[PDB]
Amino acid sequence: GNTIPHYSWFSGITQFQKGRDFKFSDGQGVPIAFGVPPSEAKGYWYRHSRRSFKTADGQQKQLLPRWYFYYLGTGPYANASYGESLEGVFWVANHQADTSTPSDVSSRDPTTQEAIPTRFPPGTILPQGYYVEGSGRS
Repeated sequence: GNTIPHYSWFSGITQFQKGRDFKFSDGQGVPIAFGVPPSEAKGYWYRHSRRSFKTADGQQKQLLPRWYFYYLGTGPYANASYGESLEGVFWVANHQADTSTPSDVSSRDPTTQEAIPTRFPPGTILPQGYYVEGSGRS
């Protein structure tokens, strides 16, 4: 039982190859939103381990981390200080973003809204070993 413990507004990027970095430029790696404009497209890091398991047939899963995305003002570090870039971490938001303040985006009921494939605006790059999917799964 290694299901995501939370209901993210949308899915994450899917890793294919282990042991790679998370690299992008200013205002890149910002995930296209429902509800909130590029103007308030702004968030920070998050990552989950989705551990593998082995079944009756002796076959074990081989799987990789996923990258998870929360808006500024809401998240398990909702009130992170703007600039909190850690080891293995890269703080993000769009060039139009204020990022002096919690954003205008939160509060989604998964009763109505299931996970959505994550998409990033043209200009954003996919760090080596990753490419985004999010086929209705976070």
